[PDB]
Amino acid sequence: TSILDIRQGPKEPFRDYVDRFYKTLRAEQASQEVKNAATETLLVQNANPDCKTILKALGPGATLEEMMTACQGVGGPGHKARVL
Repeated sequence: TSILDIRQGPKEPFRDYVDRFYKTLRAEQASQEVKNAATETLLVQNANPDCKTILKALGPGATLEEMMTACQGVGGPGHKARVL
């Protein structure tokens, strides 16, 4: 029931992971240093390595949309497609 259990699952998307992270966070919102602590930092730290790199490239305070966008980018991406 800890935040440690909140990790970036394989078949599980980043959305479900975030939900879990915030689920546990709001399950025992507390810490020896919540202020000094950085949820986003925990999610990233408790997030896969690749995602970690993507987050590292992102910025020290990326938006949720940016975080999930980068996570979604993880692995063989696919979106862009059109002709000019």
